[PDB]
Amino acid sequence: SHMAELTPILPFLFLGNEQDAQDLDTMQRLNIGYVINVTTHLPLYHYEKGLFNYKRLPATDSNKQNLRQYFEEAFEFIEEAHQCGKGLLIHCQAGVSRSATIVIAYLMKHTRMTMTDAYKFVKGKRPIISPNLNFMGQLLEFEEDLNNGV
Ligand SMILES: CCCc1scc2c1-c1nc(SCC(=O)C(C)(C)C)ncc1CC2
Repeated sequence: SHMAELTPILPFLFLGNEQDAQDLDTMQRLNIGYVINVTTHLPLYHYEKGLFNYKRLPATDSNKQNLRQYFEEAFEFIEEAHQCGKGLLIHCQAGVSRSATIVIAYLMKHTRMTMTDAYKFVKGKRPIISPNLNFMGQLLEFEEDLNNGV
């Protein structure tokens, strides 16, 4: 059986892959009440139990997928979890390329880290991250917009 690793990037912000997202017991142990599913094809796990608030960012792992368009919507959901003292899990698939992009963007905007420091911070807690040059380029443009206040 799979040992579910729900990585706490921040005490209320967790990152995982598709198999980590299927462990209901771990999610309730960690006081998680919000889930962001960054895939088009995965089910919203545990949906039928009425335990969590869900948000789907229907993105693919392609070199042309636009994730920047979903940043603000994801940040608003994370902020709602933060304000009510609940944890939020963001997940995609094995290499966590999609979900780690949104986590890093949140750290850049709301923790005021640089892109590099945010990546290193996430990488230290979640060692296995599949690179995506397209998403990396979007984070670099996101950093410049933040540094310019746009
Ligand atoms: C976000 C900046 C990534 C940077 S800045 C300098 C390096 C890297 C880096 N990142 C990765 S994985 C991270 C991603 O690509 C996302 C999360 C977008 C999916 N693999 C290898 C390297 C080599 C060195």
